Amino acid sequence: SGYPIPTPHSGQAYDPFADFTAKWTRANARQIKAQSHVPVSPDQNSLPLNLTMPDIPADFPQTNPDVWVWDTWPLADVHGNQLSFQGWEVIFSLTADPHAGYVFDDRHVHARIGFFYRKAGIPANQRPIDGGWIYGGHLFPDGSSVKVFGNVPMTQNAEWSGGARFVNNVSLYYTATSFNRNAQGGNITPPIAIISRADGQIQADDKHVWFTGFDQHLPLLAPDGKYYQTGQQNEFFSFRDPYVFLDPAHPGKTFMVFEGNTAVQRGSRSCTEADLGYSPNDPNKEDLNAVMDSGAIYQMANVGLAVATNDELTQWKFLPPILSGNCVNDQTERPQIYLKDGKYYLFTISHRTTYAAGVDGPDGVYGFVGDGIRSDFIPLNGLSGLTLGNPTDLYQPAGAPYALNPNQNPRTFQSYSHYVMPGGLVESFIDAIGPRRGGALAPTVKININGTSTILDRTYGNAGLGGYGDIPANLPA
Ligand SMILES: [Mg+2]
Ligand SMILES: [Mg+2]
Repeated sequence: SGYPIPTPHSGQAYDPFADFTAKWTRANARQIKAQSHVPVSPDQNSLPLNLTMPDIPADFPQTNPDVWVWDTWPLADVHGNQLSFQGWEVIFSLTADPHAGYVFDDRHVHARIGFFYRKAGIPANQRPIDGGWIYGGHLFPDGSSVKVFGNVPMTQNAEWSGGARFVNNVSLYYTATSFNRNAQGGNITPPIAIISRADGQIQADDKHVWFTGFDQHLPLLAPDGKYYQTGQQNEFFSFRDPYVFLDPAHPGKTFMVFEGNTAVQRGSRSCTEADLGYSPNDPNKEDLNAVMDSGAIYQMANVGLAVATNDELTQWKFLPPILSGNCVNDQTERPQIYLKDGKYYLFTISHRTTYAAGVDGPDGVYGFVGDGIRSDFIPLNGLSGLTLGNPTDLYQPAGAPYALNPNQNPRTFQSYSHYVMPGGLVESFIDAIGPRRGGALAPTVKININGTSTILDRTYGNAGLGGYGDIPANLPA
């Protein structure tokens, strides 16, 4: 075997205030490829079937014909219960315009937060194929989001993901972004990313849902340069996707996970033996200098933690990160803390194309398990971290969603932004399927979480495929 021993992990809980960061190591990450098989043409899937998202039909419906929809989150509480209001289900999505001239892959800097609603508890025979979502439109008033950036030079602004907390009964945590780009789309000045809070009121009658408020935006967090990488340290830094939750182990407190980057100057040779995570005599180890020479120093993802410094939840303090992937992958996005069986699962999304040199894995969801919000997190499924990937041959090149390589599974980029719901249901959006780009919700799927491993449930729905955009409420608010 050419694949190394994975770095062991205890699941041990630390104090949330402790400077301890669990490492998603190269030796961990390399288990994905190790666990895989060389696909058997006509087979274009290397992944264990248990870790594969089933194939989404190319005839998928739009969520709305007039809107591009991608990152989505439900109406929820700090317990991650999904909430209906007066018999209505409510979701929030990043939205953009398909006919405004810009292509799907440049949608990001034009993103606005919209909402959709529909009646809860409708059976499949009465739900339309597109999930029956009614477009509510833009959640925030024009210009409310961009106020945070005062007078700075900018060539666009956008609203990026977070979460909705019913508590003005509704708090929308999200990422305000500002960009200053030239002709070629190079940064004149480093992008600005600020985790913000806007409060408003959901209202409904028998015929619709609507909101008021969200007029006054509260800036909460931007990178410090000590735990989380600033624009000045790295023009291509990431800082976004707040998930706000209560840890029952820590009442009187409210916490937040979010995507960050390790705070170093871009190009620093700052990876250690810890990030590689080999045993000394493992024949399949790697040399640190060899790894840093490959350019893996440009891949320095982390998941951060913050805690409310008041009851108002209007003031937040940074804690040390709870997970790094230094020299493994530059993106750990939309992190969430999922409570099951008295355990803590950290789920986070990542891209095949953001892996460091010498490491490889699919687009989809990665999971880690521990005894606390800050653990020596155990990477799920063979100490790999992969929970659920798009069907992918890791023995062939990635391609891109705008340029599909026909040596590669045409559904390698079929879904992204996997969000884990109560009972292990997973919602996501469709990126590329063959020539077609989605901007629409994927079929909901279901994973059975079983201690250190997970299984895609193929008895769920249509051989694992539930309804398009099936994001259901558990609880009335
Ligand atoms: Mg308008
Ligand atoms: Mg690669």
